[PDB]
Amino acid sequence: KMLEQLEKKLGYTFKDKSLLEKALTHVSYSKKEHYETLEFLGDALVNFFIVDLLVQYSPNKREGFLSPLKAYLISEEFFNLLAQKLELHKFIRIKRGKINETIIGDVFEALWAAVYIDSGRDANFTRELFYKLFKEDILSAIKEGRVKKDYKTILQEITQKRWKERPEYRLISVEGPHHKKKFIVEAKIKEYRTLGEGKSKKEAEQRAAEELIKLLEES
Amino acid sequence: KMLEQLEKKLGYTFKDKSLLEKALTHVSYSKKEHYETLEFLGDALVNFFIVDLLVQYSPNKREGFLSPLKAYLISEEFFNLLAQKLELHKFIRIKRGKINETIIGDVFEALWAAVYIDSGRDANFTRELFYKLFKEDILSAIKEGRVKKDYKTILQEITQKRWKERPEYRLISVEGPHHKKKFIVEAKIKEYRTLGEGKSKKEAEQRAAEELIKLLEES
RNA sequence: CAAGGUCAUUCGCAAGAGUGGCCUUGCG
RNA sequence: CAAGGUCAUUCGCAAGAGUGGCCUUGCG
Ligand SMILES: [Mg+2]
Ligand SMILES: [Mg+2]
Ligand SMILES: [Mg+2]
Ligand SMILES: [Mg+2]
Ligand SMILES: [Mg+2]
Ligand SMILES: [Mg+2]
Ligand SMILES: [Mg+2]
Ligand SMILES: [Mg+2]
Repeated sequence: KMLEQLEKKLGYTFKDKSLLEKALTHVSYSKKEHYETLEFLGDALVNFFIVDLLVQYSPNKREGFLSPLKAYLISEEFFNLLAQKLELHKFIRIKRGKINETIIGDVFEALWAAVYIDSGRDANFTRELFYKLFKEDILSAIKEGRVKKDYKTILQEITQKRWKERPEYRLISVEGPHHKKKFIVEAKIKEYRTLGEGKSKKEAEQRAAEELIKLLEES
Repeated sequence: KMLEQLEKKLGYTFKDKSLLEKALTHVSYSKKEHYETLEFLGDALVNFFIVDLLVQYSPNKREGFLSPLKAYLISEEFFNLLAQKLELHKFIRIKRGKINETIIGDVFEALWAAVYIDSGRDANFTRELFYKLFKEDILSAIKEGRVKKDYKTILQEITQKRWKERPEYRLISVEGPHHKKKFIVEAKIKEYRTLGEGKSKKEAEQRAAEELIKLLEES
Protein backbone atom coordinates (compact mmCIF):
# COMPACT_ATOMS: atom_id res chain seq x y z
CA LYS A 1 0.00 0.00 0.00
CA MET A 2 2.01 2.92 1.36
CA LEU A 3 4.65 0.38 2.37
CA GLU A 4 5.85 0.56 -1.19
CA GLN A 5 6.81 4.13 -0.32
CA LEU A 6 9.07 3.05 2.54
CA GLU A 7 10.61 0.31 0.40
CA LYS A 8 11.69 3.06 -1.96
CA LYS A 9 13.44 5.05 0.81
CA LEU A 10 15.25 1.88 1.95
CA GLY A 11 15.97 0.93 -1.63
CA TYR A 12 14.91 -2.61 -0.97
CA THR A 13 11.84 -4.68 -1.84
CA PHE A 14 10.54 -7.33 0.54
CA LYS A 15 9.31 -10.74 -0.59
CA ASP A 16 7.36 -11.06 2.68
CA LYS A 17 5.68 -7.74 3.31
CA SER A 18 4.23 -9.25 6.49
CA LEU A 19 7.79 -9.26 7.79
CA LEU A 20 8.21 -5.56 7.07
CA GLU A 21 4.90 -4.88 8.78
CA LYS A 22 6.03 -6.66 11.92
CA ALA A 23 9.09 -4.41 12.11
CA LEU A 24 6.67 -1.47 12.05
CA THR A 25 4.11 -2.74 14.61
CA HIS A 26 4.17 -1.84 18.32
CA VAL A 27 2.80 -4.18 21.01
CA SER A 28 -0.28 -2.01 21.66
CA TYR A 29 -1.40 -2.34 18.05
CA SER A 30 -0.97 -6.13 17.88
CA LYS A 31 -0.25 -8.50 20.78
CA LYS A 32 0.75 -11.28 18.44
CA GLU A 33 2.88 -9.72 15.73
CA HIS A 34 5.11 -6.88 16.92
CA TYR A 35 8.74 -5.75 16.60
CA GLU A 36 10.12 -6.67 20.03
CA THR A 37 12.09 -9.78 18.94
CA LEU A 38 13.26 -8.26 15.69
CA GLU A 39 14.57 -5.31 17.70
CA PHE A 40 16.61 -7.84 19.66
CA LEU A 41 18.20 -9.11 16.44
CA GLY A 42 18.45 -5.61 15.01
CA ASP A 43 20.56 -4.39 17.95
CA ALA A 44 23.28 -6.92 17.15
CA LEU A 45 23.21 -6.40 13.38
CA VAL A 46 23.50 -2.62 13.62
CA ASN A 47 25.96 -2.56 16.49
CA PHE A 48 28.12 -4.71 14.23
CA PHE A 49 27.83 -2.37 11.24
CA ILE A 50 28.73 0.68 13.35
CA VAL A 51 31.62 -1.07 15.01
CA ASP A 52 32.89 -2.26 11.65
CA LEU A 53 33.28 1.34 10.48
CA LEU A 54 34.39 2.83 13.79
CA VAL A 55 37.36 0.47 13.75
CA GLN A 56 38.29 1.45 10.21
CA TYR A 57 37.96 5.23 10.41
CA SER A 58 38.23 6.34 14.00
CA PRO A 59 41.14 8.79 14.37
CA ASN A 60 42.01 7.55 17.86
CA LYS A 61 41.80 3.81 18.49
CA ARG A 62 42.16 3.82 22.29
CA GLU A 63 39.71 1.76 24.38
CA GLY A 64 38.84 4.87 26.35
CA PHE A 65 37.89 6.75 23.20
CA LEU A 66 36.27 3.94 21.18
CA SER A 67 33.84 2.78 23.88
CA PRO A 68 32.33 6.24 24.59
CA LEU A 69 32.08 6.95 20.88
CA LYS A 70 30.61 3.57 20.01
CA ALA A 71 28.08 4.06 22.81
CA TYR A 72 26.88 7.26 21.19
CA LEU A 73 26.87 6.04 17.57
CA ILE A 74 24.71 3.12 18.73
CA SER A 75 22.38 5.22 20.90
CA GLU A 76 18.70 6.02 20.44
CA GLU A 77 19.57 9.71 20.05
CA PHE A 78 21.79 8.80 17.12
CA PHE A 79 19.30 6.42 15.46
CA ASN A 80 16.60 9.09 15.50
CA LEU A 81 18.91 11.30 13.44
CA LEU A 82 19.54 8.52 10.92
CA ALA A 83 15.86 7.53 10.86
CA GLN A 84 14.73 10.98 9.76
CA LYS A 85 15.72 10.22 6.18
CA LEU A 86 13.05 7.46 6.33
CA GLU A 87 10.07 9.29 7.89
CA LEU A 88 9.15 6.31 10.04
CA HIS A 89 6.43 8.24 11.87
CA LYS A 90 4.06 7.71 8.93
CA PHE A 91 4.59 3.94 8.60
CA ILE A 92 4.69 2.81 12.25
CA ARG A 93 1.52 1.16 13.54
CA ILE A 94 0.47 2.04 17.06
CA LYS A 95 -2.73 1.99 19.15
CA ARG A 96 -3.41 4.97 21.62
CA GLY A 97 0.31 5.53 21.92
CA LYS A 98 2.44 8.48 20.84
CA ILE A 99 5.29 7.73 18.48
CA ASN A 100 8.14 8.90 20.67
CA GLU A 101 11.91 8.79 20.16
CA THR A 102 12.02 5.41 21.93
CA ILE A 103 9.65 3.81 19.47
CA ILE A 104 11.47 5.13 16.44
CA GLY A 105 14.78 3.87 17.77
CA ASP A 106 13.29 0.40 18.15
CA VAL A 107 11.60 0.25 14.75
CA PHE A 108 14.81 1.50 13.16
CA GLU A 109 16.72 -1.45 14.59
CA ALA A 110 13.86 -3.85 13.91
CA LEU A 111 13.73 -2.65 10.33
CA TRP A 112 17.29 -3.81 9.72
CA ALA A 113 16.69 -7.20 11.25
CA ALA A 114 13.67 -7.41 8.94
CA VAL A 115 15.70 -6.78 5.80
CA TYR A 116 18.40 -9.25 6.94
CA ILE A 117 15.94 -12.08 7.41
CA ASP A 118 13.98 -11.22 4.27
CA SER A 119 17.17 -11.24 2.23
CA GLY A 120 17.57 -14.87 3.31
CA ARG A 121 19.88 -13.85 6.19
CA ASP A 122 22.44 -12.16 3.94
CA ALA A 123 24.72 -10.11 6.20
CA ASN A 124 26.90 -8.49 3.50
CA PHE A 125 23.96 -7.29 1.43
CA THR A 126 22.28 -5.79 4.48
CA ARG A 127 25.54 -4.23 5.59
CA GLU A 128 25.65 -2.72 2.07
CA LEU A 129 22.12 -1.30 2.16
CA PHE A 130 22.94 0.30 5.52
CA TYR A 131 26.20 1.87 4.39
CA LYS A 132 24.57 3.06 1.17
CA LEU A 133 22.21 5.03 3.39
CA PHE A 134 24.29 5.94 6.42
CA LYS A 135 28.07 5.58 6.00
CA GLU A 136 28.54 9.30 5.23
CA ASP A 137 26.53 10.35 8.26
CA ILE A 138 28.43 7.93 10.49
CA LEU A 139 31.83 8.78 9.01
CA SER A 140 31.29 12.44 9.73
CA ALA A 141 29.92 11.78 13.21
CA ILE A 142 33.14 9.84 13.88
CA LYS A 143 35.34 12.52 12.36
CA GLU A 144 33.97 15.01 14.92
CA GLY A 145 33.65 12.49 17.76
CA ARG A 146 34.43 13.70 21.29
CA VAL A 147 34.33 11.98 24.72
CA LYS A 148 32.16 14.12 26.96
CA LYS A 149 32.83 13.15 30.61
CA ASP A 150 30.03 13.96 33.03
CA TYR A 151 30.47 16.09 36.14
CA LYS A 152 30.42 13.28 38.66
CA THR A 153 33.25 11.52 36.79
CA ILE A 154 35.22 14.77 36.41
CA LEU A 155 34.91 15.84 40.04
CA GLN A 156 35.74 12.34 41.26
CA GLU A 157 38.89 12.38 39.15
CA ILE A 158 39.98 15.78 40.49
CA THR A 159 39.61 14.87 44.15
CA GLN A 160 41.31 11.51 43.71
CA LYS A 161 44.23 13.16 41.95
CA ARG A 162 44.55 16.04 44.40
CA TRP A 163 43.71 14.29 47.71
CA LYS A 164 43.19 10.64 46.77
CA GLU A 165 39.64 10.94 48.09
CA ARG A 166 36.15 10.76 46.62
CA PRO A 167 33.33 13.22 47.35
CA GLU A 168 30.26 12.25 49.34
CA TYR A 169 26.69 12.82 48.22
CA ARG A 170 23.90 12.92 50.81
CA LEU A 171 20.18 13.39 50.21
CA ILE A 172 18.95 16.61 51.82
CA SER A 173 15.27 16.42 50.90
CA VAL A 174 12.64 15.13 48.48
CA GLU A 175 9.47 16.92 47.43
CA GLY A 176 6.58 16.73 45.03
CA PRO A 177 4.25 13.99 43.73
CA HIS A 178 5.81 10.56 43.19
CA HIS A 179 5.44 10.97 39.41
CA LYS A 180 6.89 14.46 39.73
CA LYS A 181 9.74 14.49 42.28
CA LYS A 182 12.43 17.06 43.01
CA PHE A 183 15.65 16.03 44.74
CA ILE A 184 18.07 18.25 46.69
CA VAL A 185 21.48 16.63 47.03
CA GLU A 186 24.66 17.77 48.81
CA ALA A 187 28.13 17.15 47.41
CA LYS A 188 31.02 17.29 49.83
CA ILE A 189 34.77 16.74 49.81
CA LYS A 190 36.82 17.98 52.76
CA GLU A 191 35.21 21.07 54.09
CA TYR A 192 33.75 22.11 50.75
CA ARG A 193 29.97 21.70 50.45
CA THR A 194 27.52 22.35 47.62
CA LEU A 195 23.91 21.58 46.81
CA GLY A 196 22.18 20.47 43.63
CA GLU A 197 18.65 19.63 42.50
CA GLY A 198 16.88 17.80 39.70
CA LYS A 199 14.16 15.31 38.78
CA SER A 200 16.32 12.46 40.15
CA LYS A 201 19.12 11.82 42.67
CA LYS A 202 21.72 11.41 39.95
CA GLU A 203 20.57 14.46 37.99
CA ALA A 204 20.69 16.36 41.30
CA GLU A 205 24.00 14.78 42.35
CA GLN A 206 25.31 15.89 38.92
CA ARG A 207 24.26 19.51 39.28
CA ALA A 208 25.70 19.52 42.80
CA ALA A 209 28.95 18.13 41.37
CA GLU A 210 29.35 20.74 38.64
CA GLU A 211 29.07 23.45 41.30
CA LEU A 212 31.66 21.76 43.49
CA ILE A 213 34.04 21.55 40.55
CA LYS A 214 33.74 25.30 39.98
CA LEU A 215 33.76 25.80 43.73
CA LEU A 216 37.21 24.18 43.68
CA GLU A 217 38.49 25.70 40.44
CA GLU A 218 38.10 28.80 42.61
CA SER A 219 39.53 27.41 45.86
CA LYS B 1 55.03 -23.97 10.88
CA MET B 2 52.62 -23.93 13.80
CA LEU B 3 50.05 -21.31 12.91
CA GLU B 4 49.25 -23.62 9.99
CA GLN B 5 48.22 -26.01 12.75
CA LEU B 6 45.75 -23.43 14.08
CA GLU B 7 44.43 -22.70 10.58
CA LYS B 8 43.63 -26.38 10.24
CA LYS B 9 41.56 -26.25 13.46
CA LEU B 10 39.64 -23.16 12.33
CA GLY B 11 39.28 -24.60 8.85
CA TYR B 12 40.48 -21.42 7.15
CA THR B 13 43.80 -20.18 5.75
CA PHE B 14 44.95 -16.60 5.95
CA LYS B 15 46.31 -14.65 3.04
CA ASP B 16 47.90 -12.30 5.57
CA LYS B 17 49.50 -14.48 8.26
CA SER B 18 50.64 -11.39 10.19
CA LEU B 19 46.99 -10.51 10.80
CA LEU B 20 46.50 -13.93 12.35
CA GLU B 21 49.59 -13.32 14.47
CA LYS B 22 48.06 -10.04 15.55
CA ALA B 23 44.98 -11.78 16.96
CA LEU B 24 47.27 -14.02 19.01
CA THR B 25 49.59 -11.32 20.40
CA HIS B 26 49.11 -9.78 23.83
CA VAL B 27 50.27 -6.24 24.60
CA SER B 28 53.23 -7.27 26.78
CA TYR B 29 54.70 -9.35 23.95
CA SER B 30 54.41 -6.47 21.45
CA LYS B 31 53.47 -2.84 22.09
CA LYS B 32 52.83 -2.11 18.38
CA GLU B 33 50.89 -5.06 16.98
CA HIS B 34 48.54 -6.76 19.47
CA TYR B 35 44.90 -7.89 19.71
CA GLU B 36 43.16 -5.02 21.58
CA THR B 37 41.45 -3.43 18.55
CA LEU B 38 40.50 -6.74 16.93
CA GLU B 39 38.84 -7.92 20.14
CA PHE B 40 36.77 -4.73 19.94
CA LEU B 41 35.50 -5.71 16.47
CA GLY B 42 35.35 -9.40 17.28
CA ASP B 43 33.04 -8.62 20.19
CA ALA B 44 30.40 -7.29 17.77
CA LEU B 45 30.83 -9.97 15.13
CA VAL B 46 30.35 -12.82 17.60
CA ASN B 47 27.61 -11.07 19.53
CA PHE B 48 25.79 -10.98 16.20
CA PHE B 49 26.45 -14.68 15.55
CA ILE B 50 25.07 -15.76 18.93
CA VAL B 51 22.07 -13.48 18.73
CA ASP B 52 21.09 -14.75 15.30
CA LEU B 53 20.97 -18.33 16.65
CA LEU B 54 19.33 -17.38 19.93
CA VAL B 55 16.36 -15.82 18.17
CA GLN B 56 15.83 -18.77 15.88
CA TYR B 57 16.14 -21.60 18.39
CA SER B 58 15.40 -20.14 21.81
CA PRO B 59 12.38 -21.97 23.30
CA ASN B 60 11.21 -18.81 25.06
CA LYS B 61 11.40 -15.41 23.33
CA ARG B 62 10.58 -13.07 26.23
CA GLU B 63 13.07 -10.25 26.76
CA GLY B 64 13.51 -11.21 30.40
CA PHE B 65 14.69 -14.68 29.31
CA LEU B 66 16.64 -13.74 26.20
CA SER B 67 18.74 -11.06 27.92
CA PRO B 68 20.06 -13.30 30.71
CA LEU B 69 20.73 -16.11 28.25
CA LYS B 70 22.45 -13.81 25.76
CA ALA B 71 24.50 -12.58 28.71
CA TYR B 72 25.78 -16.09 29.25
CA LEU B 73 26.27 -17.16 25.63
CA ILE B 74 28.68 -14.27 24.96
CA SER B 75 30.49 -14.36 28.30
CA GLU B 76 34.17 -15.14 28.89
CA GLU B 77 33.08 -18.29 30.72
CA PHE B 78 31.35 -19.53 27.57
CA PHE B 79 34.10 -18.54 25.15
CA ASN B 80 36.66 -20.49 27.17
CA LEU B 81 34.47 -23.56 26.74
CA LEU B 82 34.12 -23.02 22.97
CA ALA B 83 37.82 -22.17 22.72
CA GLN B 84 38.94 -25.49 24.19
CA LYS B 85 38.46 -27.09 20.77
CA LEU B 86 41.13 -24.70 19.38
CA GLU B 87 43.89 -25.21 21.98
CA LEU B 88 44.75 -21.49 21.99
CA HIS B 89 47.19 -21.70 24.91
CA LYS B 90 49.73 -23.10 22.45
CA PHE B 91 49.39 -20.35 19.83
CA ILE B 92 49.10 -17.28 22.03
CA ARG B 93 52.13 -14.99 22.35
CA ILE B 94 52.69 -13.61 25.81
CA LYS B 95 55.64 -12.02 27.55
CA ARG B 96 55.93 -12.95 31.27
CA GLY B 97 52.15 -13.09 31.41
CA LYS B 98 50.00 -16.06 32.42
CA ILE B 99 47.52 -17.19 29.75
CA ASN B 100 44.39 -16.68 31.86
CA GLU B 101 40.73 -17.23 31.14
CA THR B 102 40.52 -13.54 30.20
CA ILE B 103 43.32 -13.64 27.68
CA ILE B 104 41.84 -16.69 25.96
CA GLY B 105 38.47 -14.98 25.89
CA ASP B 106 39.87 -11.97 24.08
CA VAL B 107 41.94 -13.90 21.63
CA PHE B 108 38.87 -15.96 20.80
CA GLU B 109 36.98 -12.79 19.90
CA ALA B 110 40.00 -11.25 18.16
CA LEU B 111 40.51 -14.44 16.11
CA TRP B 112 37.10 -14.09 14.50
CA ALA B 113 37.56 -10.43 13.71
CA ALA B 114 40.81 -11.43 12.03
CA VAL B 115 39.08 -14.05 9.92
CA TYR B 116 36.41 -11.54 8.92
CA ILE B 117 38.96 -8.94 7.80
CA ASP B 118 41.29 -11.39 6.01
CA SER B 119 38.17 -12.80 4.37
CA GLY B 120 37.75 -9.47 2.58
CA ARG B 121 35.16 -8.60 5.26
CA ASP B 122 32.75 -11.37 4.26
CA ALA B 123 30.36 -11.67 7.22
CA ASN B 124 28.43 -14.63 5.78
CA PHE B 125 31.43 -16.83 5.26
CA THR B 126 32.77 -15.93 8.71
CA ARG B 127 29.37 -16.58 10.26
CA GLU B 128 29.45 -20.01 8.60
CA LEU B 129 32.94 -20.94 9.78
CA PHE B 130 31.80 -20.00 13.27
CA TYR B 131 28.71 -22.20 13.00
CA LYS B 132 30.50 -25.16 11.44
CA LEU B 133 32.54 -25.10 14.64
CA PHE B 134 30.12 -24.02 17.36
CA LYS B 135 26.46 -24.14 16.35
CA GLU B 136 25.97 -27.51 18.07
CA ASP B 137 27.52 -26.34 21.36
CA ILE B 138 25.47 -23.14 21.22
CA LEU B 139 22.22 -24.90 20.31
CA SER B 140 22.78 -27.25 23.23
CA ALA B 141 23.46 -24.53 25.80
CA ILE B 142 20.35 -22.68 24.53
CA LYS B 143 18.31 -25.86 24.80
CA GLU B 144 19.22 -26.15 28.48
CA GLY B 145 19.25 -22.42 29.18
CA ARG B 146 17.87 -21.12 32.47
CA VAL B 147 17.75 -17.68 34.10
CA LYS B 148 19.68 -18.05 37.37
CA LYS B 149 18.76 -15.06 39.58
CA ASP B 150 21.19 -14.03 42.32
CA TYR B 151 20.38 -13.74 46.02
CA LYS B 152 20.25 -9.95 46.24
CA THR B 153 17.69 -9.95 43.38
CA ILE B 154 15.62 -12.81 44.78
CA LEU B 155 15.57 -11.25 48.22
CA GLN B 156 14.70 -7.77 46.98
CA GLU B 157 11.85 -9.33 45.01
CA ILE B 158 10.56 -11.12 48.11
CA THR B 159 10.54 -8.04 50.35
CA GLN B 160 8.89 -5.84 47.72
CA LYS B 161 6.14 -8.39 47.11
CA ARG B 162 5.40 -9.04 50.78
CA TRP B 163 6.08 -5.60 52.30
CA LYS B 164 6.83 -3.40 49.32
CA GLU B 165 10.16 -2.50 50.93
CA ARG B 166 13.78 -3.26 50.08
CA PRO B 167 16.44 -4.65 52.43
CA GLU B 168 19.34 -2.45 53.45
CA TYR B 169 22.96 -3.51 53.56
CA ARG B 170 25.55 -1.95 55.82
CA LEU B 171 29.28 -2.51 56.23
CA ILE B 172 30.11 -3.95 59.66
CA SER B 173 33.88 -4.31 59.26
CA VAL B 174 36.84 -4.68 56.89
CA GLU B 175 39.80 -7.03 57.47
CA GLY B 176 43.17 -7.81 55.88
CA PRO B 177 45.72 -6.41 53.37
CA HIS B 178 44.42 -4.18 50.56
CA HIS B 179 45.09 -6.83 47.92
CA LYS B 180 43.37 -9.31 50.26
CA LYS B 181 40.36 -7.78 52.04
CA LYS B 182 37.64 -9.62 53.96
CA PHE B 183 34.31 -7.87 54.31
CA ILE B 184 31.49 -8.42 56.74
CA VAL B 185 28.13 -7.04 55.73
CA GLU B 186 24.74 -6.81 57.41
CA ALA B 187 21.44 -7.30 55.61
CA LYS B 188 18.24 -6.13 57.25
CA ILE B 189 14.52 -5.85 56.52
CA LYS B 190 12.07 -5.02 59.31
CA GLU B 191 13.49 -6.55 62.45
CA TYR B 192 15.28 -9.35 60.58
CA ARG B 193 19.05 -9.06 60.27
CA THR B 194 21.85 -11.41 59.11
CA LEU B 195 25.55 -11.20 58.32
CA GLY B 196 27.66 -12.15 55.34
CA GLU B 197 31.35 -12.16 54.48
CA GLY B 198 33.38 -12.37 51.31
CA LYS B 199 36.27 -10.89 49.34
CA SER B 200 34.20 -7.80 48.42
CA LYS B 201 31.17 -5.89 49.65
CA LYS B 202 29.12 -7.36 46.81
CA GLU B 203 30.07 -10.98 47.46
CA ALA B 204 29.61 -10.27 51.19
CA GLU B 205 26.20 -8.70 50.55
CA GLN B 206 25.16 -11.80 48.52
CA ARG B 207 25.94 -14.31 51.27
CA ALA B 208 24.25 -11.94 53.69
CA ALA B 209 21.20 -11.93 51.40
CA GLU B 210 21.13 -15.68 50.86
CA GLU B 211 20.92 -16.20 54.62
CA LEU B 212 18.22 -13.53 54.96
CA ILE B 213 16.07 -15.39 52.42
CA LYS B 214 16.57 -18.54 54.51
CA LEU B 215 15.79 -16.65 57.72
CA LEU B 216 12.59 -15.27 56.22
CA GLU B 217 11.20 -18.25 54.32
CA GLU B 218 11.86 -20.19 57.51
CA SER B 219 10.41 -17.73 60.06
C1' C C 1 31.87 -1.78 27.72
C1' A C 2 34.76 2.23 29.42
C1' A C 3 36.98 5.90 33.33
C1' G C 4 39.70 7.31 38.11
C1' G C 5 42.30 6.07 42.99
C1' U C 6 44.64 2.25 45.63
C1' C C 7 47.37 -2.69 47.29
C1' A C 8 50.35 -6.61 45.82
C1' U C 9 53.50 -8.36 41.76
C1' U C 10 56.41 -8.41 37.16
C1' C C 11 59.27 -5.43 33.29
C1' G C 12 61.99 -0.84 32.88
C1' C C 13 67.66 3.50 33.96
C1' A C 14 63.10 6.69 34.30
C1' A C 15 58.82 7.74 32.08
C1' G C 16 55.52 4.21 31.58
C1' A C 17 53.42 -0.52 30.97
C1' G C 18 51.64 -5.74 32.05
C1' U C 19 48.85 -9.26 35.61
C1' G C 20 45.86 -10.20 40.01
C1' G C 21 42.75 -7.99 44.28
C1' C C 22 39.83 -3.85 46.34
C1' C C 23 36.91 1.16 46.33
C1' U C 24 34.29 4.43 43.22
C1' U C 25 32.15 6.98 38.61
C1' G C 26 29.67 6.85 33.86
C1' C C 27 26.94 4.36 29.92
C1' G C 28 23.90 0.25 28.14
C1' C D 1 20.54 -5.02 28.16
C1' A D 2 17.31 -7.32 31.54
C1' A D 3 14.52 -7.81 36.65
C1' G D 4 11.29 -6.02 40.86
C1' G D 5 8.23 -2.09 43.63
C1' U D 6 5.81 2.47 43.16
C1' C D 7 3.21 7.31 41.07
C1' A D 8 0.68 9.43 37.16
C1' U D 9 -2.08 8.09 32.64
C1' U D 10 -4.62 5.14 28.67
C1' C D 11 -7.28 0.37 27.59
C1' G D 12 -10.12 -3.19 30.60
C1' C D 13 -15.77 -6.09 34.23
C1' A D 14 -11.53 -8.02 36.19
C1' A D 15 -6.95 -10.25 35.08
C1' G D 16 -3.58 -7.88 32.93
C1' A D 17 -1.21 -4.71 29.15
C1' G D 18 0.71 0.09 26.92
C1' U D 19 3.20 5.21 27.83
C1' G D 20 5.80 8.71 30.91
C1' G D 21 8.35 9.71 35.97
C1' C D 22 10.95 7.88 40.39
C1' C D 23 13.53 3.96 43.94
C1' U D 24 16.38 -0.33 43.68
C1' U D 25 18.82 -5.16 41.96
C1' G D 26 21.75 -7.92 38.48
C1' C D 27 25.01 -8.38 34.21
C1' G D 28 28.37 -6.16 30.57
MG1 LIG E 1 15.68 -4.54 23.56
MG1 LIG F 1 19.94 -0.33 21.24
MG1 LIG G 1 16.16 -0.31 21.56
MG1 LIG H 1 37.36 -4.37 23.84
MG1 LIG I 1 33.03 -10.14 24.98
MG1 LIG J 1 36.81 -9.00 25.61
MG1 LIG K 1 36.86 -4.75 29.62
MG1 LIG L 1 15.34 -2.09 26.65
